[PDB]
Amino acid sequence: KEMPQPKTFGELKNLPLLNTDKPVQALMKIADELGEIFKFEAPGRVTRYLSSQRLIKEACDESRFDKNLSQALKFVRDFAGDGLATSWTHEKNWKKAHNILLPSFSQQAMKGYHAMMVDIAVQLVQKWERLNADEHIEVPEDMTRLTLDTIGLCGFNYRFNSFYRDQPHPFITSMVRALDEAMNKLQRPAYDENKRQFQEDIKVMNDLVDKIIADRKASGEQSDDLLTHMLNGKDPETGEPLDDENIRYQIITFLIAGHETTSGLLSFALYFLVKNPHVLQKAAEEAARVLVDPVPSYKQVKQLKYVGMVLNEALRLWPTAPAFSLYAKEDTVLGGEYPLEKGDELMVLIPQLHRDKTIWGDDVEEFRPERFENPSAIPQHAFKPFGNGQRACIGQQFALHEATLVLGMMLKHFDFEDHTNYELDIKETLTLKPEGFVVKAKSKKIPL
Amino acid sequence: EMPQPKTFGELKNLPLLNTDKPVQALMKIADELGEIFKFEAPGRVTRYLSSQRLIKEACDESRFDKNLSQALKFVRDFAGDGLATSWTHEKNWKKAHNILLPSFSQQAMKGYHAMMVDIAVQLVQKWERLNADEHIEVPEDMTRLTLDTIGLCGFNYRFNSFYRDQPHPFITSMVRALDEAMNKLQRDPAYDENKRQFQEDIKVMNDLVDKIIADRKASGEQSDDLLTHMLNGKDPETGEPLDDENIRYQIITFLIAGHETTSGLLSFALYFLVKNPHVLQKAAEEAARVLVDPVPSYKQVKQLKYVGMVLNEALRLWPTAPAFSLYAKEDTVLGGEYPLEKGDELMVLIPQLHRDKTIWGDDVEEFRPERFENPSAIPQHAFKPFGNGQRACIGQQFALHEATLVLGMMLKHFDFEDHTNYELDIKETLTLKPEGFVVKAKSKKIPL
Ligand code: HEM
Ligand code: HEM
Repeated sequence: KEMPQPKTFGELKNLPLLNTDKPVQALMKIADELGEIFKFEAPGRVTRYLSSQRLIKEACDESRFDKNLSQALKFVRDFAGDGLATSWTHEKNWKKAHNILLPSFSQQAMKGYHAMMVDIAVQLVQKWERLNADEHIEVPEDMTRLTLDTIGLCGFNYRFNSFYRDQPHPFITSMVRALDEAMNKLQRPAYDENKRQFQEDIKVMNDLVDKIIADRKASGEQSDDLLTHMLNGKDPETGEPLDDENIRYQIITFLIAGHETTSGLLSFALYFLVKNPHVLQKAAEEAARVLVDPVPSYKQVKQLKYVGMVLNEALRLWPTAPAFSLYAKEDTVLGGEYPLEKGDELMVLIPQLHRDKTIWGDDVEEFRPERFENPSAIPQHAFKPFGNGQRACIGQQFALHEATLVLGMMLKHFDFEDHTNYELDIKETLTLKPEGFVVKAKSKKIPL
Repeated sequence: EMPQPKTFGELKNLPLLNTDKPVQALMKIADELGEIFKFEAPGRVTRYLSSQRLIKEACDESRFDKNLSQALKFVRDFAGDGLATSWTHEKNWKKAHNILLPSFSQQAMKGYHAMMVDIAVQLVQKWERLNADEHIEVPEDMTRLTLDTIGLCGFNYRFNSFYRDQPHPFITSMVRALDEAMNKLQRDPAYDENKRQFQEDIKVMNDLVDKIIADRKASGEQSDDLLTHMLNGKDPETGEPLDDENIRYQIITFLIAGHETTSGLLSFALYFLVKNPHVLQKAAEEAARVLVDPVPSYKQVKQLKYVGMVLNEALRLWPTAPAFSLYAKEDTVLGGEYPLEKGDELMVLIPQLHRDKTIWGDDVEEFRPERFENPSAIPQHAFKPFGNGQRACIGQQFALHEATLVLGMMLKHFDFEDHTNYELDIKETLTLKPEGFVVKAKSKKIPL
């Protein structure tokens, strides 16, 4: 009835608790102490962090709760606009882009993106084949090169050529710095350079994306990318297409929402695999049995069943988009004891949800991909790495196809060594990643 | 060049349908021949469609319109120009369609809810009153439920099927009329007894329905049933009401189109639940959490999300109205390789469509309600248990609200045992049902 709350700081209430370098991990420790729900107050803001499947299964009732833009998403909106991830459900452009973009993100549409994904994945494999002895791999750095390039190619047929670079393409530098400024605004006349740099980074992103859209319309060429689908698609409901400004925001959104979540997933999966050599061996055995051709086919990726469980278990422990926000559509009572008023906000703390011992058992911290043999045995709403309902991740099939393809090829082509006995250190941006995770790869000498 | 199954001399393909399980026979042929095969008989040519690729074109209403299959033409002899057995271009179709659409909407189910509960409570009470190690004949009791529910919701008439071993004479004549209609497909001076009985059964249906209509008009009483709506409704287009003869045909149509499709759905769903105990446990948890009152409310039924998923996945594997028919409005080319002339007929083999691995993946034979967790993931025209377009099932919301309500109460009030390890055996009439499916129910002793 009375809702737990962590320690306060006078007038600032709970807010200084998030003035820390690892706020998600800080919130998980608070959840460890306070339980399934706690109130978090700041000046002009109240939200409630949910950690149990019991309460989150109610929060996922779309007749009772809708997606809220967290403060993070509101700051990302300044450059993602009314793209899918930073628009309200009630904004006309959300349902429009949702209806238009859903068929180009289907499992069936991944057949058409597969060749481009293979293109970047082969570049990653070739980079590792070309390392000299006792050189090593910087895992999140290379995974981020892979996912950024893959989304650039599948999104708007543009090659960032990240594997030809130390310093990323200017668009990426601006995007990364823009996200950083957005995240720095949370824990926040000396900011004049930050704002000037922020407007400057927005213009870099807008200019490049608007140019490619204009170039594509001028040329009239048709590609197998999201940009072509968006130039030609019409919303069945309104009968309208997306305008060029929103198409730009969707492209920027794909790059923001997709690249770091997906690269963090690959990075966490490889980390858990090298820390669990029996699991790695099982995944590598599947990769060798299934990937019989020099280039994986779309059909073979779907056959990487255990690799898929590996990725789901990595998403269980470290969901790389670690929270989402909801608001009550009407007055309602949560869990039979917490009354909420219309508009009241909730935060779903996904990594805590995925450690609910009433759901997963006492070994919640162990990496066991076998937990995902049967999705029917998993209770409703216990596993939410891609969000919920009509506001769930539209790029889920994309991300899992990319991650399964790349992890499969990595496991086919290399043995991995945790040569530093790497100590897990999770860096927090808007996503989570194992900072400083490094491995050595010894090639199995299998040609491409 | 179009594939075709084996022939029988002058009879061509027709004897292939001289079997007790013709839908399942056609599914096996589709397994061998692929997405389309020609089926020839004396004076008849049709083509059976099984792939989403081709059916999504057949469902283009600018190119194809609903055709009356030979089954529907035989049903028309007692369903008249009711909605299901009338051509789109017949005045009475659009007329009745316009009048009846508002009384079948989701909003209209609020008015039928009390009557549906009345019969559902009778079903629960019957099972609460079984003795130990007595058992349930599932499709038999489901059919008692759906017939009585349609009788009460349709024209405020109580068949009182739960007070009977031998059904009300109207039901006996109706079932025998449908049996004669289906037996005519597979079909001599010896058939003289058959038509005399058919005409007797037609008269039985007409007399009872005409009497109830006449009684209601004489009384002037108003009920929450479809009959009241039809005596008072006026088509906005023609400004006309339905006449008494057509009102009769609609009532007969609701009983034909609704009762065994819906009871087969309930029966198949319970079969899959007892065969998939993890699914049953998840559905039973939702039912216990949602149905907190002794009588389910309309709002609570809408909250049975996973029960709805169970029903959709049961409809995916065994769509109980297993086909519908179309004709080309003009000369057209199907799939880029099959030219069709004006008037050419197509049959949509729904159970095959629902097994199209290009849409659903390789696990098409597994019962996994989680496929329907997010309705956004289903491609267009991949899932068509209720037909297509303006000729789709008008009773879809009725059927799903009834099935959700009843299954929810069944799962709330009883644990179920597959005490015979029942082996699926699908009986085919105009619809599909699991013949001989029996269970034991152990009450949870929750009062009504
Ligand atoms: C492992 C990788 C990924 C994870 C964990 C992930 C996670 C999520 C989550 C949790 C949400 C819901 C956020 C909210 O409710 O506020 C979301 C939404 C979204 N994601 Fe992903 N994502 C991943 C990959 C991708 C990719 C590759 C793309 C694009 C190609 C993408 C595009 C989107 C979009 C557009 C939305 C908003 C959809 C809408 O609201 O209509 N994501 N994602
Ligand atoms: C699970 C249960 C049901 C299923 C699977 C089902 C399926 C279908 C299908 C596939 C059609 C299209 C047939 C064609 O195109 O030739 C149809 C039409 C129709 N159904 Fe249903 N049905 C169900 C329940 C009901 C109920 C409960 C009612 C009445 C209360 C009903 C009344 C009708 C009517 C009137 C039509 C013809 C509509 C028109 O053409 O204007 N059905 N149904």
